[PDB]
Amino acid sequence: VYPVSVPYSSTLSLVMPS
Amino acid sequence: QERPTFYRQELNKTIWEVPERYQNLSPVGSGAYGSVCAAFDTKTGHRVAVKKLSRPFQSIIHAKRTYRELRLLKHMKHENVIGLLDVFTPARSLEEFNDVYLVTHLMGADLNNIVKCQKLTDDHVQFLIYQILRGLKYIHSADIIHRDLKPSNLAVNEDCELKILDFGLARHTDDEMTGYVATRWYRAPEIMLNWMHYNQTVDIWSVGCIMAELLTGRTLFPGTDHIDQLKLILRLVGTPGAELLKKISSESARNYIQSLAQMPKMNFANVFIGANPLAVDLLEKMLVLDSDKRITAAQALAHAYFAQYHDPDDEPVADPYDQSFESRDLLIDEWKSLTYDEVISFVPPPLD
Ligand SMILES: Nc1nccc(-c2c(-c3ccc(F)cc3)ncn2C2CCNCC2)n1
Repeated sequence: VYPVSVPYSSTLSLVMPS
Repeated sequence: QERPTFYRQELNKTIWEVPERYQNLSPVGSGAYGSVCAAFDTKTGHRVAVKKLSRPFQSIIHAKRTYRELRLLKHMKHENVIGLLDVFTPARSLEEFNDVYLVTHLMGADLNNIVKCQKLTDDHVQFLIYQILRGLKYIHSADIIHRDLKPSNLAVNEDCELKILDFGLARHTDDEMTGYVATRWYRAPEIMLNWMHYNQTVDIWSVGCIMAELLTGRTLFPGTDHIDQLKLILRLVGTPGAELLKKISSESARNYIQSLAQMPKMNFANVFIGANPLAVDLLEKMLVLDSDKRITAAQALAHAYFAQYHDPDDEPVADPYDQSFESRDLLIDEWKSLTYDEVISFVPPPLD
């Protein structure tokens, strides 16, 4: 079983690591 | 115009000699057979990644590898595939030609970084995989097979945009700095042992492995050897028929699987708990042992998981790409000379 990070329910950014 | 003014400095223990237009050089790690520095470009006003090849003409194998990367990079013109803003050398003639620098737009990270420092929503996954597939369509249209898609070869920025790089060879290796340990985890069963029977469908497997990992934050098949790798796979997709089991495995591996009891296919909705059922459904069409039954890059773009982004008009294809040179057996100075012709012939994108 692999439970997802953020459960689905009924503009996108990414944080750069440094 | 004519030749720019160069300046010199020491980064990663070697002289970097670059046009003055590139400033504030900062090392951002290794690339394939070279290493990469972030910079500011005073010409275009963008931040750029500059990769210096590391002794590109030291041997035949390397000289040919250098040619192969430049040719390829020159050809890739697509939003989701690394291409060239610039390529330069400080030499003024072929006789003093030893070093090759390659410049592209600066991407902040790759998916390895992302997956190891934050959780992704389903929206994040939708767009990220949408981009991988879109580029993959382009790459496959040119009769090119990537072979080595994995998180570290997918570069990303803060806006969640994505570009595919570092195309791999149809070759198995355990050499230094080739990424061989992680490549095994994303590699299609049919090419885990040899490169005799395969096609472009190998990349879609890879994509499936990557998608799952973006959803869960964990590597889906993190095997320790080829036997353990095949086990881990079959445990999910079910033991296959005997004809197919033999296409995708070695004598020893096959014997190990048979010394275990038949494994049933798992319902992917019970593995990936909390997943968007559209996400699961697509995974179910990527991760299949029968490569023919595997959904293609083209088709997957039309899947309902990407309803929010799909647009058949802005998902372009490529001019097929001429790989004949690959058949020639040349000398270092011979490859190095073709590499020079390509440096000189290079035309940059327009300034927009
Ligand atoms: N920061 C950044 N931005 C874009 C690409 C790279 C880059 C290059 C590279 C390639 C061609 C080129 F022309 C200039 C740079 N090669 C590997 N990588 C990174 C891609 C994955 N992260 C580590 C290596 N790095």
